[PDB]
Amino acid sequence: AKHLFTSESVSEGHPDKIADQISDAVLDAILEQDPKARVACETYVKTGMVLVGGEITTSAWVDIEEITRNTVREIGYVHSDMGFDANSCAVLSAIGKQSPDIRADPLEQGAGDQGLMFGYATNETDVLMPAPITYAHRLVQRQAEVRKNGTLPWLRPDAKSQVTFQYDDGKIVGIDAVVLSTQHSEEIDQKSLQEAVMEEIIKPILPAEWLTSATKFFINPTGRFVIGGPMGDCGLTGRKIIVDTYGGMARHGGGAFSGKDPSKVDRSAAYAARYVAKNIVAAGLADRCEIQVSYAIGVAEPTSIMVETFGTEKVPSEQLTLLVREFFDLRPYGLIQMLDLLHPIYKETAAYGHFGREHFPWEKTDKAQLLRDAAGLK
Amino acid sequence: AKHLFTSESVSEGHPDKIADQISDAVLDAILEQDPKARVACETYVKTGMVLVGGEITTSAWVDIEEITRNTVREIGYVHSDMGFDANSCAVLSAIGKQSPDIRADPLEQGAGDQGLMFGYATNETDVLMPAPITYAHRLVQRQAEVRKNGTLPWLRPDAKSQVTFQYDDGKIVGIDAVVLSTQHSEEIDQKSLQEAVMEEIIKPILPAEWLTSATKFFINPTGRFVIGGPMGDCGLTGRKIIVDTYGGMARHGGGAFSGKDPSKVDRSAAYAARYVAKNIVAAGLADRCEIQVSYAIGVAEPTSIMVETFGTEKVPSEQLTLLVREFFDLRPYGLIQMLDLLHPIYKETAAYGHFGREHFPWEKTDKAQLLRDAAGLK
Amino acid sequence: MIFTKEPANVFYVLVSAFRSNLCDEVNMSRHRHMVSTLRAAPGLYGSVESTDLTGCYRPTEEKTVRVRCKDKAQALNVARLACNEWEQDCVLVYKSQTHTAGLVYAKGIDGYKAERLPGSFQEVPKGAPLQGCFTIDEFGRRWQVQH
Amino acid sequence: MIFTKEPANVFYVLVSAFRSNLCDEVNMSRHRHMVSTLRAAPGLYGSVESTDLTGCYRPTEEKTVRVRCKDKAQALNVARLACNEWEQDCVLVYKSQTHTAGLVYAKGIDGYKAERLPGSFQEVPKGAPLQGCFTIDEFGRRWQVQH
Ligand SMILES: [Cl-]
Ligand SMILES: [Cl-]
Repeated sequence: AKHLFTSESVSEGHPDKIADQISDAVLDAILEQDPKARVACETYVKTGMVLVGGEITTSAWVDIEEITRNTVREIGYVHSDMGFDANSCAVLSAIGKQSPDIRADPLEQGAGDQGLMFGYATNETDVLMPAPITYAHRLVQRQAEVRKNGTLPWLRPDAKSQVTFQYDDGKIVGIDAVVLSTQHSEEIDQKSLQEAVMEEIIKPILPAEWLTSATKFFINPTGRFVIGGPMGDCGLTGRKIIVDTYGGMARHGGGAFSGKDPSKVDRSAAYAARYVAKNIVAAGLADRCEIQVSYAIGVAEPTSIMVETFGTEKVPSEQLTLLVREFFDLRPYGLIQMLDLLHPIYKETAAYGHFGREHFPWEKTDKAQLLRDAAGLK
Repeated sequence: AKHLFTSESVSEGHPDKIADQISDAVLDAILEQDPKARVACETYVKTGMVLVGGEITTSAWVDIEEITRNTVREIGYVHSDMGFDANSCAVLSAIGKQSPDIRADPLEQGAGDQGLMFGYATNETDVLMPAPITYAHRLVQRQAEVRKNGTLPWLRPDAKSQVTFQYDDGKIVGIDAVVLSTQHSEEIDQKSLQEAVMEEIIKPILPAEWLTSATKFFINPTGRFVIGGPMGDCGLTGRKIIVDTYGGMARHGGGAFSGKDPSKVDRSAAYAARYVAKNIVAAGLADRCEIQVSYAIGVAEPTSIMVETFGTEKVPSEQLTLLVREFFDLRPYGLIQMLDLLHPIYKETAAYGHFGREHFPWEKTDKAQLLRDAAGLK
Repeated sequence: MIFTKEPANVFYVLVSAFRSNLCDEVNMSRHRHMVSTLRAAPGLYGSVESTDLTGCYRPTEEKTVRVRCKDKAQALNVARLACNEWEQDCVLVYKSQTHTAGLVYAKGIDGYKAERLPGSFQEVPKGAPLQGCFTIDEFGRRWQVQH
Repeated sequence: MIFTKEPANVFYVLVSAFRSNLCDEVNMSRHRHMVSTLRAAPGLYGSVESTDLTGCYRPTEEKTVRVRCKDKAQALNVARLACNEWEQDCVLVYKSQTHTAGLVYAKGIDGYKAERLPGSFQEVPKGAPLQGCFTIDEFGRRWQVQH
């Protein structure tokens, strides 16, 4: 039952990821002063301008231009030869700030907006994530690590990766194609770039046993990649949602994460759905689990909760849905309380995926033991 | 095996759909003059401004402001009381136009950019689409139809819908929750709005046998909805990709459709993947079929082709992958040739889903008979 | 399968004016007459959409008319016409999109029995065996109430 | 399962200095001595990561050391040390993330045989029966080469 599956990822220098980081950098700055703020930030990045817009309900004061320039400068855009300069780019702010207002049960607050959220978890990997998306993130993350520490000074922030895994009876048996498009300077020649990228990025990351002679490598297939970033293509917040969550391995609700405060179910419930999906798999209840949570605006309780185990469940499916409702409080404020999301920790989550990194509140498997005991699996 | 599944849709007045229609209105205007143009248009919509940006490689002359104002005016934003006025809104253009250039095989052109594309088709519905997304689109489409023809003059363009279907052994047995948030004028009272919306929108659309006494209706659960559209929330192109394709029923590659010319595989290959997925199901080869096509920038042949039938295939899976490669030319220019995508028909596809409407080139089941004969199913 | 193309919340009546004990020459006259009557009062009976369907039973055959009824009351008038004027035993009535079918026994001047058949009126896949009663449409597709 | 947390492209050697024909008092001395030797030359043998693993066979037991080797050459030196100095029959060597395990027979001064075991070195689910040879780690999780 061999079949090829492909997943891709982009580096922090990609225009669609610059907007995500800028939006979350604004969110983190606000959460430091007013944790209970309401933030919905949308960022548009063009060849020489950054447009930051959205609606904010807070009592905090932030300098949008300073935050934006620092975020871009940390990425590594410092002069116009790269195609974008942090110190000499227009930063327009369309943010509409309001004033917070001032006795019922806080956990009974209805959802601020309707939407669909999907959570996924599989025992395929150690971090309970799909394998193809994890290694796609490793390549671009390795590219940024190598560029910044000075191993390859001629690299530039923009980079994209794409790995095609060859499954067989549900198990990975090799890698069929690796694509690594990276932005460089005009100093380096094309032939030497491919040798350096292959030896210094692809080799240290991917397991050697998967890379056989049949594996095809496409390192900058077109040619020179000198001018990139915002000049090469426009960037908008939430255009890279699939590469953030799971790649193509799991269904997605369609709600962007970056630039949204935890009070919006479009972000917190997706984290919560991943939280309950990871715990179910970590508890041994199922090899793969997919959770769908749906909210109606102005209504506290979710309109629907769906658990799907793809016929890999150790307990009857209707029993799992009872366990999810019993243990996890899925009301919009209950998600914040059970995950402690009111902290400025969202700058780091907008770079190489919101899931799979264990230092996040929603990546903790603490209720796994409780679920296993409740299901009576000993 | 009962389980609730939810899908949602938004009307053409939604801020995220205004940007999609504006982007495709620009695309259709360019395709009328230069069919072989290269268009990548991104639109940002704020409270009182519309920012149209992107890179265009054409010899055509278009008036962006005239196109944008006409598109918004047709939606129904005519004065500031609705929250947005087409005649008095700022229309900034950041479009970077270039000049087309001037002998090899046209079908051997490599993909202009890498990406993942997913196509889905199921025999659940007549149009070979998931049921929940089709009826979600019907409600918002009915809302616009009722508003425009004058049946309910107090309606306003912005509207959102969300239907929760109750499956049982893979078959729909009813509807568990219906949510219909609509923008109205201050003239109508809240109680009379719910009676009119329920009788004039929900009743004519949804089958009467599914709506039992256990069905819960949430019609404007919060309260009055007078000022909406762009003022209520920001809108960006490609933020509603999931509601466009299939809702949550199928996986998505993450590439936006609106504002992209057919030459970009982020749009054409998704149409092509749906085309081959629909034909396989229409041929009786499988009840459900999912197709993944992956391209590497600068490479013609797809890096990977995956067919998934979820164990509902009438022929061995490895035989299906051979049939897909045999019949359908999946090279980036082969998609255009086998679908005739070089026409200004993309204004209509950015409103209520790119799939499921039979008047589209990729919704034709013409190779279904050929596939059935090739598989030897008589 | 959910036939979403069909307009929702309307009723389809499959009705014939045939008998197993009469000359087929007479049956055709009856069928033409019934079609005329249905077309003569579209406010009462609804719109005749097709007249080129064949029925079956168990294998005999008969011409069948599909009438689209806008409401349950119209469907009853069509059923009553068949049962009272054309001596029919029942008519098949199914919903619009779900195709939830049932037999209606509108026999008599007043009152009626409706028996819901278990399942939905669906196309029988080509090559699958036909069992008992089925219907062939104007396109030669075969339809049966499937549980 | 793919253990993506572990650094890729490194080798793990499970090695013991025990025997089934000796006093456990002596075996413990040998085990402490071997651990000292491995730690004494980290350039040659790699880094000792754990010393609190138990082995098994078929049920006897023994203390086992896991050595992380940066390359295949280091792994051979660890294997040679066990086979030549501590009279071991073989050591278990598995890859970093895929945990593709194999038995290495580095017996002799020069040359070596490596036999790839069919499958991967994986955790045995709690409650599942253990069969033949397995390993318990410092956390009491049970590990076996599963086909
Ligand atoms: Cl009925
Ligand atoms: Cl080995």
